[PDB]
Amino acid sequence: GYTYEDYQDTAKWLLSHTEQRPQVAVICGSGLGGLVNKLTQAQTFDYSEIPNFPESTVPGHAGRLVFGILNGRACVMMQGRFHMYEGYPFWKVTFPVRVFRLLGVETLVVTNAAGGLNPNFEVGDIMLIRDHINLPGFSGQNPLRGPNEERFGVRFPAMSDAYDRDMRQKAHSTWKQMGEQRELQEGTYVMLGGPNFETVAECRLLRNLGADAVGMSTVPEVIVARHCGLRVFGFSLITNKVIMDTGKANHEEVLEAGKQAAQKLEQFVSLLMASIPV
Ligand SMILES: Nc1nc2ncn(CCNC(CO)CO)c2c(=O)[nH]1
Ligand SMILES: [Mg+2]
Ligand SMILES: [Zn+2]
Repeated sequence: GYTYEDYQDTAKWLLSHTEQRPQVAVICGSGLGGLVNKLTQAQTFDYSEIPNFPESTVPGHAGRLVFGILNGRACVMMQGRFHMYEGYPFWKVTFPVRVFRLLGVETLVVTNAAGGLNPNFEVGDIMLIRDHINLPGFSGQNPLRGPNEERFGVRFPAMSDAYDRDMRQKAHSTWKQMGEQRELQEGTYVMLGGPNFETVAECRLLRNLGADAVGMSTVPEVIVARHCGLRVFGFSLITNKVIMDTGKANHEEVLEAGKQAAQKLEQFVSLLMASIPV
């Protein structure tokens, strides 16, 4: 797909169009775009004006790259992301992650809306991603497939420690300072292709494999991020309890859930920003 140079050119283009030099990158999922307000000294670029960038076609994804200061911390946010079901191969879905590494970003925060498989989860819950299950990877659909680019990372990167332990600990401390009634959930995220929603037999199956939440994104990004050395932290906004007995999922409802949790996710991410090291 892309050559090392391609990533370089896009990085140089961003560096020369804004004075902002982000240390952290945040990828906002479906209905999580609101995080971009409260960003101060913001600078926005539409994905379409940035050389080599893909386009967001899904409802709820603005398709804008936003630079700014969040809580005394310089960062860059993807208001909208890319999904495999849209038609993009993983090397396109993850293009932004390598660009961020080339800008000097050290930490990546991934976020998404997902279905809750763990029966103890409630709509509106926030689940820290402690680990993931990459179903597409089982069959070979992987962003690292093909010749390896030594300049980014190694041929066989390990994924067992993908989700930084210290940041997860910090997220737990930050949450207690918020005095929330609900406790911070934590679990395994499983990714499948989409775009259709799962059947009851599929959900039972996912749950029995040890999954706590299901979605159609994020995993490709974490993989590429770990491959090029970025520290990674992530969470799912539980948008609905999945049906396990023989209603029905719809995107509008997931977006609605995102609006309702806006105040909560915004303060949570703001506070969290003051806890990133380096
Ligand atoms: N039952 C269920 N609830 C969900 N909430 C979000 N997603 C992730 C899929 N996200 C799509 C449509 O919301 C847009 O990226 C899901 C899902 O796959 N299943
Ligand atoms: Mg400015
Ligand atoms: Zn210009």
